[PDB]
Amino acid sequence: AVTAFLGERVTLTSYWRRVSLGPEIEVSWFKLGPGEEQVLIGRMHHDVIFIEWPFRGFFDIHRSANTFFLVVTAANISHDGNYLCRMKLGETEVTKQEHLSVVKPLTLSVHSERSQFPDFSVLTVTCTVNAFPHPHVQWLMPGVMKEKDGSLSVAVDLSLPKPWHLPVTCVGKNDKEEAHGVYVSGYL
Amino acid sequence: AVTAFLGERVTLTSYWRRVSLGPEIEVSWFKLGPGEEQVLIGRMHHDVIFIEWPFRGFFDIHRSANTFFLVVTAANISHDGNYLCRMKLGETEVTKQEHLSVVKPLTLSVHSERSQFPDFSVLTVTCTVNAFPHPHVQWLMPGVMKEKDGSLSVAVDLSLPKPWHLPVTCVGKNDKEEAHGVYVSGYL
Amino acid sequence: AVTAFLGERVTLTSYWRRVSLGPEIEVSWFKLGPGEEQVLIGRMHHDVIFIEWPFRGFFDIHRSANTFFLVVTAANISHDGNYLCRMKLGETEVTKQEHLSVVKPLTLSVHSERSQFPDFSVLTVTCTVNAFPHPHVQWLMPGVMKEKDGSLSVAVDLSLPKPWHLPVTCVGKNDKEEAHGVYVSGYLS
Amino acid sequence: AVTAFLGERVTLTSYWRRVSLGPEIEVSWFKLGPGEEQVLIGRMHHDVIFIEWPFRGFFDIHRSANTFFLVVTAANISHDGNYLCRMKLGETEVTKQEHLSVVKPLTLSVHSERSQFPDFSVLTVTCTVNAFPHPHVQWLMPGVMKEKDGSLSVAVDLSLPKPWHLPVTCVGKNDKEEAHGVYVSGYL
Amino acid sequence: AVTAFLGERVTLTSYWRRVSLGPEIEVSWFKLGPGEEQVLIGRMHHDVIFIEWPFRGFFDIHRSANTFFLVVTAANISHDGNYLCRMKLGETEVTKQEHLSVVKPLTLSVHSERSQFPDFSVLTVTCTVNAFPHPHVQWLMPGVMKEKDGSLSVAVDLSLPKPWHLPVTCVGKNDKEEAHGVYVSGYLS
Amino acid sequence: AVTAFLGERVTLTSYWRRVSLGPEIEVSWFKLGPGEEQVLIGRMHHDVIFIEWPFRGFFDIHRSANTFFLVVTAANISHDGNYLCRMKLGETEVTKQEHLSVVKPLTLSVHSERSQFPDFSVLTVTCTVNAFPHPHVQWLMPGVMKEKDGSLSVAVDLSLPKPWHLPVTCVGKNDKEEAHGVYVSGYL
Amino acid sequence: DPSEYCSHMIGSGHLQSLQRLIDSQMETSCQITFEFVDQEQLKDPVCYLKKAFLLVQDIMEDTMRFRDNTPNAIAIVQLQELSLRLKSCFTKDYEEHDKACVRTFYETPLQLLEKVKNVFNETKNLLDKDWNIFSKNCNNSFAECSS
Amino acid sequence: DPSEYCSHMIGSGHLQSLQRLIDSQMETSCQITFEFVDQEQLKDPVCYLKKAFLLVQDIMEDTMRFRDNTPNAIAIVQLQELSLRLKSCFTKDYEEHDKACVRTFYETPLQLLEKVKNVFNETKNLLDKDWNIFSKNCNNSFAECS
Amino acid sequence: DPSEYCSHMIGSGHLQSLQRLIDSQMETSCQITFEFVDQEQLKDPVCYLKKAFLLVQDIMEDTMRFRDNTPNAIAIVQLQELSLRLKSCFTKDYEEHDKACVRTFYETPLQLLEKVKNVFNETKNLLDKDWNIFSKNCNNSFAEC
Amino acid sequence: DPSEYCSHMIGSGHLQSLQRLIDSQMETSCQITFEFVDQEQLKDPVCYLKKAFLLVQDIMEDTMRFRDNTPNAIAIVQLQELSLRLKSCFTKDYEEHDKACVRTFYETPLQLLEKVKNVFNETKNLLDKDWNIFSKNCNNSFAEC
Amino acid sequence: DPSEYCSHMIGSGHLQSLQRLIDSQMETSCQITFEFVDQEQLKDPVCYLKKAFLLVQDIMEDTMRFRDNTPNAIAIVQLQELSLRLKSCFTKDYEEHDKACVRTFYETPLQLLEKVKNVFNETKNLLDKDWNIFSKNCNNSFAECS
Amino acid sequence: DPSEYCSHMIGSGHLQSLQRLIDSQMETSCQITFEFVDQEQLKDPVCYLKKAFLLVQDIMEDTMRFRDNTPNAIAIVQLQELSLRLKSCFTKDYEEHDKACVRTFYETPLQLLEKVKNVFNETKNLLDKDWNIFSKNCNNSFAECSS
Ligand SMILES: *[C@@H]1O[C@H](CO)[C@@H](O[C@@H]2O[C@H](CO)[C@@H](O[C@@H]3O[C@H](CO)[C@@H](O)[C@H](O)[C@@H]3O)[C@H](O)[C@H]2NC(C)=O)[C@H](O)[C@H]1NC(C)=O
Repeated sequence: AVTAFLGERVTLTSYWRRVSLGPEIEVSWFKLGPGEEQVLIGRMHHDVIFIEWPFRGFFDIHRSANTFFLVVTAANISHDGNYLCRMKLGETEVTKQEHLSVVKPLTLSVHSERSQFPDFSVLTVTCTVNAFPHPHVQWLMPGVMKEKDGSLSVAVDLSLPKPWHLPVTCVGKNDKEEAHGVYVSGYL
Repeated sequence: AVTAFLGERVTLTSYWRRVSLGPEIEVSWFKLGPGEEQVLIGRMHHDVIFIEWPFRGFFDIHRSANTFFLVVTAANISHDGNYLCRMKLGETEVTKQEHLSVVKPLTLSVHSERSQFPDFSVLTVTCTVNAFPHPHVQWLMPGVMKEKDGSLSVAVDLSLPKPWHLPVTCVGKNDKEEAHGVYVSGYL
Repeated sequence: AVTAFLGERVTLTSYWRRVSLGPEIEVSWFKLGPGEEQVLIGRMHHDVIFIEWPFRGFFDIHRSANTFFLVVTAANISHDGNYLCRMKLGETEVTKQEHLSVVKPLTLSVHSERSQFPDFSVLTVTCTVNAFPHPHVQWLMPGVMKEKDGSLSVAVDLSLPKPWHLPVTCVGKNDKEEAHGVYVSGYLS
Repeated sequence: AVTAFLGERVTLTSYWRRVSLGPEIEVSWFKLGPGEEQVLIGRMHHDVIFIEWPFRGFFDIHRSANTFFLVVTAANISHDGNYLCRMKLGETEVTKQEHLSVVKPLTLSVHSERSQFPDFSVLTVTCTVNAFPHPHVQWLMPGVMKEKDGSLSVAVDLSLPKPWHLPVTCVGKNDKEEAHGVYVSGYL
Repeated sequence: AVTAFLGERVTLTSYWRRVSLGPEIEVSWFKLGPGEEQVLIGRMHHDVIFIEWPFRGFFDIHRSANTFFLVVTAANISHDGNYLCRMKLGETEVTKQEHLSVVKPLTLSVHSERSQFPDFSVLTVTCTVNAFPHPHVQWLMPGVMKEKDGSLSVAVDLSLPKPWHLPVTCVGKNDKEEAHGVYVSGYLS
Repeated sequence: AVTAFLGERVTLTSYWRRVSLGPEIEVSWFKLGPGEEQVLIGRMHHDVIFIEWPFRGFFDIHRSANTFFLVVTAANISHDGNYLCRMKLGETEVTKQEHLSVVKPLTLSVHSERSQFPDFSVLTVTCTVNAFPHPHVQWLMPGVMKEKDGSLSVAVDLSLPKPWHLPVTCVGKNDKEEAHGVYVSGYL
Repeated sequence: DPSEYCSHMIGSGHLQSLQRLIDSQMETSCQITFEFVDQEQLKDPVCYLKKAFLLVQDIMEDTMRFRDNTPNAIAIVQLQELSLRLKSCFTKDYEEHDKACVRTFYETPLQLLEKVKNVFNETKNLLDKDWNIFSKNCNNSFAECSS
Repeated sequence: DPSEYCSHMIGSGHLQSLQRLIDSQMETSCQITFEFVDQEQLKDPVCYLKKAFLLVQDIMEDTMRFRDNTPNAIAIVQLQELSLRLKSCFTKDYEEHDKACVRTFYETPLQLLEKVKNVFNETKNLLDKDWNIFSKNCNNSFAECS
Repeated sequence: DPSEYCSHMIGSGHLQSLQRLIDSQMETSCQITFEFVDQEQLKDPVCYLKKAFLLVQDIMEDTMRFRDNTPNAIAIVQLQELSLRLKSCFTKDYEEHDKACVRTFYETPLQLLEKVKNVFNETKNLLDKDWNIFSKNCNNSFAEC
Repeated sequence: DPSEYCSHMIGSGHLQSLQRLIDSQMETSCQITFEFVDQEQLKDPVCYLKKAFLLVQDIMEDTMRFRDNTPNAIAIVQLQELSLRLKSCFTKDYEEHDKACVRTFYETPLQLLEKVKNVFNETKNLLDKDWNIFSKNCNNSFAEC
Repeated sequence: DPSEYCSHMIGSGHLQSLQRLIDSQMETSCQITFEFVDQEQLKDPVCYLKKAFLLVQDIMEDTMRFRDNTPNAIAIVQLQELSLRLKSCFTKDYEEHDKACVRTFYETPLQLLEKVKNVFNETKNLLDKDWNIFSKNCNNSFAECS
Repeated sequence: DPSEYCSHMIGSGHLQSLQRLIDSQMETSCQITFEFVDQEQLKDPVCYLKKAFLLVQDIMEDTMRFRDNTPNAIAIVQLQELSLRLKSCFTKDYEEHDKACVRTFYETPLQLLEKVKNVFNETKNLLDKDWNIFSKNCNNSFAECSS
């Protein structure tokens, strides 16, 4: 891991190896970005914690014993990626890297539409999958929109001439996540 | 019938019984509403057609021989209901009533969400059906939102404790319209 | 020659020459654009009609007998111009062209204003015509603005020194359309 | 008098009878509301001039010898009405009342529109007059709207059946102000 | 007694008395409202934390040992007041109360203005204090406004006839917090 | 001179040398832009006064005997600078140039803020001065921003470590205008 | 109330005249609407024709118009006269079934004419075999509509 | 190339056949579009007919269709043959005037038939007076269209 | 209640003294406002003169001010006496017309003096001709204003 | 280039004529603007007087206007001659100071006359005492303005 | 109800046992919250100890827990018994002052132990000088808290 | 390079002292993090203990701190001394497996102490049976991590 779902409180940890030390360690957490830049999230030293203004309310930091915690209060898609904790005791610095996976559970949709030209005999049925990180749709046989929340949507069309071979099944996946949509009958 | 789907061009017809007459007939079409009011859509006489300003672009009228046509250019949900055609030849009036069914094909959605308190062991899976006129959802066992476009949305929740009994199936219906949503596996 | 006024329903027709035919003809109506370009309004075949989305509600199509109607539901200035109707039976295609004239009846206004410097003695009367296609104004002696609805406005000023030679006549024109404006007396003696 | 047209600079005057005096008079101007109600515009005493904030830039005051001026920088419709100048020397007061007439010159418009039902044979000609104080319209034969600027608009319709007896004349009036609109021929 | 300044991170604690216990305690933090009402901020049990949506990002909860921390991530004036922490082990419940003081450092301003009628001889100097909780202003001699951020502003005027008795001292206060404003000289001689 | 404070009524004067004359002089006022550039404010000849639309309500003109007045109804920062009055009698012209100084009285503000990292021991005191033309700040020891109204704001910070040596004084200045802000004690 | 002369009303003259109408019409792609009994709802051969024939008579005046004194106008006048004489050949059914089994068609005048001719042709054949055929109680068939 | 014979081609038998087409049509409010000579543009009686006649053959084939060996079909066959014979009687005018003076009508089949009956009828009558009448030069009248 | 006194009530010395005022004033473009009789409203010379006379009394007090015992002050004091001597040579007209035919003027001191001089100059002329001229009923003239 | 002439260049008749102007003006609240010597800038009585004198020449032409041949016009013509006779009794100071110590005034005609009279009245007094008084170098006085 | 005996209850054996609790704790940066007497509020040495002592029994039970029959557990058992014996030596002050002068500390277990060791140690020493010392009336000192 | 004295280094004295540490700690709900080899990845009994024991030694100084000259400090000094003497008892494996099979634990000091005692107890038992046990080539086991 560590894996978090969208909206979840989640925690990254780091520690100092000398168990008797704790407040003495200068701790700083960074979000790593494209492709080597490190962006300071916040600092802690002697139980004084300052979170940089851009991350304020999104991240917090606290200590337990020799153990240091990065709390991301509500995981959003931007939080998916690597993190670096820098621990410093006077001249000595030790570094810890940590990856966070943010996941948006998939939504699968199905709806149909009959044709209007040249006649009403063709049914095209549409299956849509929105997820993060890897939405994937397909029709079982007899265009990547990027959303405001950072998630991805994909859609496939299937066209049935008369007479319609119903039921038809769509398969939606994230990674190991799987759902099916089945169109059983039209309205008439 | 007559049945139209949302967005479809559809046609209501009326006629004069004396086949040799056509332009001479004063024709007027009304949308009938709650519960006896008649609202004038437009008039035609001698091949002059005037559509009332509120219905302009939504409805049109034309004649063929002794036959009179109400065209609704793009069926929307408000158009579902009864219509009356009033045909007048001097002193004689004959009346024809006609019902239009507007239908919005159903959309079925499934997505899941794990619990966050007191732990992450409960999966609640949600199935949503939007349709017109009669959306209906349910979970196969081992709150009506009215939308901007006049359609209706309904949703059901199913909560699975560990270990999750997957796959689970949702059944969505309009009237004779049917679709299934199947949640096969979570992400992990 | 077919002319419609702004806001009117208006009809354009084409036809299949063989009178016994009708629903068999594949019909498509085009609006001709300024590069002789064809933009598809809608299609008809066997009394199934489909109107392209940018035109939906603005145009409709129907048939009766061998005749094919393009209905414009409320004529607006953009609709002025040519249309093309393509009719196909099997391998054989014939095309008909139709021009539609959209006209907005002229508005003629008169108002005046006296000078404020070096004194109040000069009267400036203003005559304005709005219309489409061709507004024209003119004062009888002893720049064109584009409106949001597509129509055109023109204005002329007439400056009169004291004593004011009144009445004064203003003539406004669209084409054959004509109105006059007369400024007869000012407010003070 | 006095009369100003909308947008014009105009002055109201008052004076002290003893020609020997001027700066020593306390001068205050009032705009008289409806009614028995006086609203302070500005004061002048010993060549100090103060204009109340709500009138600032719309009115000013100055003195020349025994003469006091209320200047309106750009007359608008609200300024039309009575004014009071109170002049106070020691214990003795004299008041002058002045009336100011604000006039907006009239705009006359003519346009026509033909019928759309039951046919196109009826020509309606519309004549509009905007003015202040007294717009008046009429068609020569064989209510009031208040604008944002305080002026009044009035309109009359004349319907002509076939054959249209053109030309037709409407007379527009303010008081003595007069303009005509004449509809001479349709477009065909 | 815990005090935070506007914009600061601040921590409130409660604890389980039996030091060997920790994750077993069900902990819920409440903000106390003006009717002695409890609004749930969030809950914790076995190091699973859930923060109610209206408080998400504004408050967080964590444990260490027998100690339970309520973190306010950026103190704002609404956060001033009492909090309640309910701790349960089986059938046994104990509650702790904690007051948080939120303070906004005072801003003191001085400006002046001379009269325009009957003449220019009267100087009005104005002293303003913004602060929370208790702004207070006062001129030393020879209405409270509510701001959008929750803070309070107060202002006093001092009118000085010619010749102006300058310098003049203005004293502003929050509680123990104190600033002075002095108007020393006007712009003209 | 002359000097007006922001918001005040102020007049610039010019005159015709031959005391025998007044209304016969063509008087025009100009606001002198930067530079060698004159912008017409208004004209006066034979007691007809016309103010150019862009200056209407901000400036007026009147005459008393051989004396001509340019009145500014409510001085703002833009009005600060040079003015030219051209006086023309027949073929002969005399020009007077006048300078107008517009001053906004200063506003001095003091506030403090303590550090949040690495501890709370450092007190930063901020002193702000708003004024026109010449705001000036400084802390007494042991850039410029343009506002919408044309005035200038300047700010200085002083950081005090423990123990804070209070009180501390900042001096704010306009020209001869002077105010102090003194931070006497923290809240604790 | 039907008797033997019911076998001897509709002659080949009437039929030839019906063919004349058909043969004389200009071919157009043009359509009118008219009522007619639909064969999909009324499948029983006798009752379909009984109902159909009566409907054709009271639809004739509105749907089959020619200028007066024209050969086809005269043909129509004779069909109508013939209708009155056939009166007692059809016994009445329940008046609740008056509007039953009827439907509108949006078709060509030639197509209207084909339908009318066939109702005539077939009604004549039935009557030629049995002058009493249309004394059949058709209520059960009419109630089966709209199936 | 016209001659005396032209006076003897349109018989009253042809015209009775046209009247039978008319009398036999069922009355509907049905309308069809067809192209014909604009009587508002060609006012001149001779020139009108010269023009109408150059349209009448195609008009017939496309607009006046009957089932084969039917009396009305036979009448059209005989009106077609007549039109070949009458060819000789009309001298050709400029080709530049082939599409001039023409107009579409949205009218009843009975109204189409009446237009056609009138061409034949007036063509017969004119030709009864002067076998050479349709040798008129109609280039100017055509040019006045529109 | 007029008499033959009125024939030579206004002497040439009264006129010289008026012209002295005019001659002695500084030419400036100064303007003052004062009430006087409106010549557009009141065209009849006789009635104009009668009206003007009921006004020059107050006019002089409020508009023509000189320091005590000065040559010009004296000339005003005498013109006040002259006007008091002239109250019998004009007969009264309806009091309803006390404000009629009157109008303010925004004019030069010298222009005011020209006005006041012409009242006396034109009065004397008519009074030289007919002494009883100002027994004219002016009710109708005043009423036309 | 002064002399003992200067002792009695300005007679009492010159002064009476000034006071005549003042006595003969109408009291109004009229104000005119004129350039004169600034008494706040130029406090020294001798130099004030010298400065004022280089100005009364132009002042009189532009500000004190009467019709030709009038008593008061005559008195101005003589005061112009008197000033032309006085050009020798004042010696020139640096031309750089031609605009120094000068200021406009927005004042009454009578106030202007009071100013002009006092130049002559105060000049005569000092000139009665010492005839050579205006050979004073005022370069420094003017320079202080 | 105090007596000479009070001078003889806290033996140096007790204090060595407290030192063994201290010396035997592993060093971590671990912190715990406990409630104790506020030395900033109770400055008076006698009154401080009177108060500390009314807390020390519950403090022990909740904060100083060891596995049974372990040397440190036995030491706590003997410190508990000592506290019953010492009851006699403290006279009770107003009940209104039971929750006064108290404070929570967020400190190391070693720091908790040191606070406790100090109470016993100073209580021993005071009592060695004057068996009656803790019969002092501490109602005023308590009232000065906060 | 291991010899017979490897059976006679870890005595009951060392173990009793380990129990002392455990027995003397105050019970708290308090947690520290430390590295340790996880039994889920290293299941082979010998290799788990071989790796575990070596890890306990080089983690001792950072995780097991007491004041100098205290009985537990002295106990730790003796364990460390003992570690040096055990040097030749464990033959080295591939240096690529240094970080292998290791994991962090966020646990109680008492729980750390339990783990260390058991590694000690079990390492002693193995050595008592076979002074040569830890000459085992543990590379295959270490490579199986992280399974
Ligand atoms: C200070 O005073 C000056 C005038 O001396 C103000 O400038 C004037 O502001 C008015 C708006 O109140 C401008 O008029 C506007 O012009 C626009 C655009 O051309 C027009 O759309 C509006 O209807 C309006 O009439 C005017 O042009 C401008 N005059 C000049 C000479 O620039 C100025 O706003 C004052 N500054 C402040 C901060 O108050």
